[PDB]
Formats: sequence, structure tokens, C-alpha cells
Amino acid sequence: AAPKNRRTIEVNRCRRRNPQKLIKVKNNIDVCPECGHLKQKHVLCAYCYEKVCKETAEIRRQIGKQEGGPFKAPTIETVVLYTGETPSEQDQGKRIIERDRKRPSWFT
Amino acid sequence: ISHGRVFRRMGLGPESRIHLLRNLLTGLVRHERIEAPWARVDEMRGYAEKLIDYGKLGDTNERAMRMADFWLTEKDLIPKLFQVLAPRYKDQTGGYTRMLQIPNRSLDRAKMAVIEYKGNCLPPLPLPRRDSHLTLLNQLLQGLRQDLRQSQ
Amino acid sequence: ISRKWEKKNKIVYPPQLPGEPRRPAEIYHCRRQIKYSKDKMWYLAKLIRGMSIDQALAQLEFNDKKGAKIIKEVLLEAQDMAVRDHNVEFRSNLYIAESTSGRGQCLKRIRYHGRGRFGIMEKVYCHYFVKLVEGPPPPPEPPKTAVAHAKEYIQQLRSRTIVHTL
Amino acid sequence: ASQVSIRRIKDYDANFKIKDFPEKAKDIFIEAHLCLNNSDHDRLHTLVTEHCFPDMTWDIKYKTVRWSFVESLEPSHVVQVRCNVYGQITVRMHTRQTLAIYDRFGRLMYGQEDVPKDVLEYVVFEKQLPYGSWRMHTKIVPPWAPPKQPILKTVMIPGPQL
Amino acid sequence: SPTELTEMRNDLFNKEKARQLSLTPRTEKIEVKHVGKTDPGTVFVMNKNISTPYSCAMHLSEWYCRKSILALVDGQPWDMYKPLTKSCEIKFLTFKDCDPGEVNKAYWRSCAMMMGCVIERAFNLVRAPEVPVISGAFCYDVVLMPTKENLRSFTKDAHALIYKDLPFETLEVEAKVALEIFQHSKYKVDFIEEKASQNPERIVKLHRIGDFIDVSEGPLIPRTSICFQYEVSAVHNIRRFQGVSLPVHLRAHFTIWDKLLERSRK
Ligand SMILES: [Mg+2]
Ligand SMILES: [Zn+2]
Repeated sequence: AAPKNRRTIEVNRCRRRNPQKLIKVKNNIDVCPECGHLKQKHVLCAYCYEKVCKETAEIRRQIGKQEGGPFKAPTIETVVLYTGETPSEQDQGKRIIERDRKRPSWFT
Repeated sequence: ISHGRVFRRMGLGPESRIHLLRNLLTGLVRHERIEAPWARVDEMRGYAEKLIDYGKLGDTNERAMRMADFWLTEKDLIPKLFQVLAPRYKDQTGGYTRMLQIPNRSLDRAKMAVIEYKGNCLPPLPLPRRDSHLTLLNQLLQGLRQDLRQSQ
Repeated sequence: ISRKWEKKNKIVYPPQLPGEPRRPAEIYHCRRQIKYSKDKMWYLAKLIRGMSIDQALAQLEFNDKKGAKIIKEVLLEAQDMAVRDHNVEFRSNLYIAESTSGRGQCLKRIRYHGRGRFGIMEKVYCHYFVKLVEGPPPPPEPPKTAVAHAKEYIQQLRSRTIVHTL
Repeated sequence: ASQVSIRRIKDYDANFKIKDFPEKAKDIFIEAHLCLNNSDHDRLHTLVTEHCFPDMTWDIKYKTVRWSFVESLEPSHVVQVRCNVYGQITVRMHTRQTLAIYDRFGRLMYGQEDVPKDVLEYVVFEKQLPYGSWRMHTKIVPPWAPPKQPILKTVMIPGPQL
Repeated sequence: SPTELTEMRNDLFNKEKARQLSLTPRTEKIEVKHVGKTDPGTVFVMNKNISTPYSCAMHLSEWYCRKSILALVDGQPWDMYKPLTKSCEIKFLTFKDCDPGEVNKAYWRSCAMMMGCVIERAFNLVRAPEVPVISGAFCYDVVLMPTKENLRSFTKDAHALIYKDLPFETLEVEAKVALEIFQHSKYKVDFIEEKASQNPERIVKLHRIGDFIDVSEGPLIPRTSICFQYEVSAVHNIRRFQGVSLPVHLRAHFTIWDKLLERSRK
């Protein structure tokens, strides 16, 4: 069980230098059309994902401020708006949740 | 051996994993977006598929009511579910949940993904937009199709 | 203690003449005291050697390793220093030439075994050096074809003389 | 007017003249530039004071230079002079200059070596008022702001990142 | 004596380059702006007689150098290896864009020029007919029977030229030097005359590929390495040639390649 002979530096090098253990190079790094932050295939961007996360967090904070206490969950849909923008004539009963913000160049 | 085996073991047993999946489904029904590992993400997506199916079956049905009361621990999401996610998708059949992928976690580096119901009021996600039709290969294929059509 | 990589940045060469090459500018930079091992740092260095700076950063930004961010920050700082201090116009015309990673000053702690014994727990510290040379990266040495092997064999057979005689 | 400062300097010097000042100013200029060429720290400290020494030395550090002086044009003429106590003196000169700065490695980084450029001088002097001496002080490029020489390499000014 | 003619043409091109470069006013610097979709509002302070958008791409990153094909200045197309003038906006074009029509036209023109060069190096030309991209085949008439062996030889020559990897040197020269360079072929003379009459002045764009020079209109591909695939479909009737080629980063497939070849065979 115990080492009968210490491994030589040559053996150690040959063990810790073969291609099987070396980090395999990858070639799945493209250029994201948005903000060019070199994204990966089959994976979303980084800056766009952070922006979406921040927007969702702000929307959730606004909903909580409007909803109030916990244990609510109304049975009505939601509609997000921005500075100005008259509410859509189709969504009149849906509770509107917004505050102050400008529509970015990627939100419908 | 695991030939043709479904349900990947997660927690310390069936009860733990099903409770975790139920909690994830409740969180998604409450917020419509969760960042969870790929395995748990796909499991919760498959569960929410049947959940929406049951919700669409009908509200007066005692089976669907019991399923909604069980799979939802808060007990406040059952009406929202039944009255929003069932009538909104009255035209679809099985086009729910949109799964993607997250780069990785900044802590232990884990494969995470995102899933959400279509038509949500939240901002849109950067879906993988295919190449435009005005490219070289697309134009060549369009010309080939036009020639094949004119051949008749 | 022995700091030299930081002092090598102050080397001054005489003024070149018109009839002389461009001489690619060399860069030197390294961070001292890094809470990380050395074998993984050497692995990362070997992974980032023949590639350029852009490809190196692209591979680092998607390398699930603690040292990845450290190496990325070191490369960014080196590029900034080269564009500012060393006077370089092209930001993408830099490639890695040398990359090593030696151990640092380690401490010692106790682990407490399950008996009346213990073992020394050294706090393994490491460093990281990088050398970015100006100009595009060189091409990789291609594999010698059969023609090269035949030529070498012919040369070896022709460069043989009689042994143990006049 | 500057006559009050001139009288104060002549009383605190006390022996001092004005017509023989441009020659000493030009000599100090040439000596400081030759020292910058040879990189003489002590000689530079003895000449230019600290109000401008680190301004025209910290940037030329870790890099060679090939400055060469030549005949000038237009005779020197004092503009304005005014005064723990010090004595600020400004002199105007139009001397032909040849700038040939080189990078840390060399090759070249500014201008050629055989191009007599014409640039005006507006350096300010200073002196302690025990054992001090008339030394430079500051540089005044206004009022006329002529364009700078064409930089060889191309610069890329980055915009506001996000 | 085609070798002597090519040598004289190359000498004239070099003399024109020297004449265009001699007017440099001791390297005058300018401040050009870049208005793109990513990383704004970055700018550049490049030259105005030597610098090219390739320098800006290199300053930015190698991704643009490997993907950029055309630079849109003031809405007009430009080459990657061409001197710029008048500080204006800068843009980048690739194959995966919203309206990559200019890139497609440039690739078509480059493929036509390469086909003409291969035809000239094989063993008199007329011009470079601009065929739409939807046609599925770039044409290049030539005045003078081809077989499978000839097509294979042309494809091998095109592959060798692509592997050589050479830049596309462009020059905006008047019609006088253009006629002086092409003082033998009457078809090229008439083409240059028509191109000069079209433009408000006698200025005419030129191109050089090592030992091959030809006149065109729009820009071309900078390096030949961007052309991954290249083939010659067939020949039609003075003799109209055909061919298909796909660029790098858009590797279709052997089946799609054969289908495109069959579609072009017309
Ligand atoms: Mg487990
Ligand atoms: Zn993006």
C-alpha cells in the first residue's frame, strides 16, 4: 500500500503532461451581435442576460410595492409600460404595474 | 445499470426530489422565471407541462383541483393558475416552457438554465436568432427553390 | 525574495538605424502572492502559449477555474501597460511568448488527525509570469512529412565513415 | 510695473544686469537640453528647478532622445518679469529645434533627425532670494496655440464603456 | 509575350502606387469616427493616406479582422485594405447581418475576378458581367472545347491561388493610366471608357492580385483565404463560363454543395 519507490521527476512529468490530462482547447466562441461580448454557442449572452435580470428584478420590486404584503397572487394578467405610452385599448382590465423608465432598444 | 431509466436522482430520496421539484414549480408559477441546474430545470419543465395539462382539463374537476392544491404549497396560486395559464393557452397544445442555458455559476461552476411560460409580461430573452434570409446561402437556396417551382 | 520580472521592464536598447528590422516589442508583467496552487497555473499557462491575446482571453472567459479570472486580469493589465507605457498602437497584435508559474511563500497550519498526531498544513501560494511579444503570432511547427524523414535518413547514411582504422 | 521687481532683484542680488541675461538664459537652456540628452540628474537639478523638472523628465524616462541645437533667429527680448522670496523672469526666443525622440527600444517615435523646426520660447525663470541661481520655472504655450506635430502611430481613444 | 506584358502591367501598377504615395504631406493625421452597433461610441485617430479600416479592426479585436469584409463609410462600401480620406463614420459588415447585400456583391465580384485570373493563367478576356446573386452562378465571358479535365485543372488552380493567400490592392486611378495598362485588348478599353463616362470624372477603380490586374466597379474580398469552397460548373456560349464558391464561416455540406453545383450547371 505504501510507496516502495518514489516516482522520478521524469515519470511525474510524463504523468502530468499527456494530452489526456491537459486542458482540451475549445472552438465554440462566437461574437454576440448585441454589445459584442463574445458569447458561446447554444448559450445566451452575458451583458444582455445581466440587463434582463436587472429588468426582471426591478419589475418584481415594483410588483411587490404595488401588491403590498405577501400571500396575494391576484387572478389577473399583467402589462408593463414606460414613460408616457397610453395603455393599450386591448388590455384595459389587466392591472398595470410600472413607475418611471424609458423603453429600451430591445423591448416590445 | 440504467438502461432506459428516467427521473434523475437529486435529493436524498424520492420524497426530497419531488418536494424540491414542487417548490421549483411553485416558484415558477409565482415569478415565471427560475435559475436552476439543467437537470432540475428540465424536470420542473416536464412537471409543469402536465400541471398545465391538468389545469386545462377543467376547474370543476375534483382531480385537477386536488392536483393543484397538492403541487402548490402557497395555496394562493391555484386561482391565478386556473384563470390565467389555462385560458391564455386555450389555442396551444404542447408549446409551453422555453428552455435556454446560463453560462455558469460564479460559485461552484454549475450548468444552469432558464425556463418560463410564453406570453409573459416580463422582458424577452435573447433567443438564438437564426441567420437572416438575405445571406449568401439563404439567397442561393431561395433561388434554387424558385427554379424548382418554375420547372413545373 | 527575488523580484526581477518587474525590473526587466526597464531595459533600454540603443537607437536603431534605418537599415534594421522593426524588432518586436517585448512585455513583462506578473502578480505576486496568489492564493492558488502551481500545477493548475502551469496547466493554464501551457494552454495559453501559442495562441494570441484575443484567443487567450476568449478561452479564459469560459474556463471554469479560479485562476482563469486572475490570468485574464493580468493579461488585461499587461495589454493596458503595453498600450500606455511601452508605446504600442495595435491592441490585438500581441501574442504570448512565455508563461510560467512558480510557488510562493507558504505558511503552515495543523490538521489534527483522529489520534495523538497531526501533519503540517502548508498554505500553498503561487505566482504567474507572462511575456507578450509584439507582432502577430508565429505559425506552429508542422509535422515532418515522409520526405523529411527520407532526407534525414539519407543524410545519416551518407555522413558515415569507416570506424577503427586509418 | 516690472520696474519695481527689477529694482527689488537688483537690491537683493545685488549685482545684476539685464542686457546680459538672455545669453545666460540661452546657455542654461542648451545645458539643460544637453543634460536631458545625456540624462544628467545632478546637472539637471542644478539647472531647471522642481517646478518643471518632473514635467519634462518623467515622460522622457526609460527612453532615449536625440536633441540637437543650431543657429537661432530674431534676437532675444524680455517680455515681463515679476517677483521665501523668488524672482520670476520670462524671456522670448525663436530658436531652430530638431526633435528626434525614440521609444524604449528605439526605431523612432516622434519626428525625424534632420528637420530644423521653428518653435517659440516662453519659459519662466526663478531664483532663491544665499546661494541660489537663475533657473527655469514653468512653460507658457499660450496665447497662440499652434497645432502639434503629426504623431506617427495611430491612437484609439476609447469611448464610454457599459 | 504574355510574361512581358504582365511585367509591364505590374511595373505600371507600382509606378501608380508610388505616384499616389508621393503626395503624402509628411504623414497627416486625422480623427475618424466609428458609429457601429457594438462598443460605442469608440473613435480612431488613424492616417489619411496609408491607414485602412483593417488597422481599426486590429485595434478593436481580431474577431472583427477575421469577420469584417466591408466597412461602410457614409453609407458607401469600402475595402479592408484601402486608404481612407475625410474623417467620417465607420462601420463593419459580415455575412450574418440584417442586409448583407453589399458583402454578397463583393464576394461575387471577387469570385468573378478569381475565375478570370484562373482562365488567364490556364493557357482574350472581354469584361466582368455583373450577374445577380440569385442567379446562383458568377459569369465571366472570355474571347478565344472544355472537358472534365479542364474543369478539374481550373479548380486546382483556383484552390492553389486561394491557398497562396494574397491581398487585394485597390487604386482609384483615372482612365489615362487604365488605358495605358490595357493598351492591347479593345474590349477592356471600351469597358474602361464606359466606366469613365458613367462616373462624373475619369476616375476608375482598379485591382491587383500578384501578377493579375483587372478593372471592376464595387469592392472585393481583401484576402483570398475567405473563399473556402470553389468549383467550376461548366462552360456555355464569346464563351460564357460558370462556377460556384462559398466563403469561410458558412461551410454548407457536400450534399448542399453538389445541389448548388447542379443548379448552377445551366
Ligand atoms: Mg446525491
Ligand atoms: Zn450580447
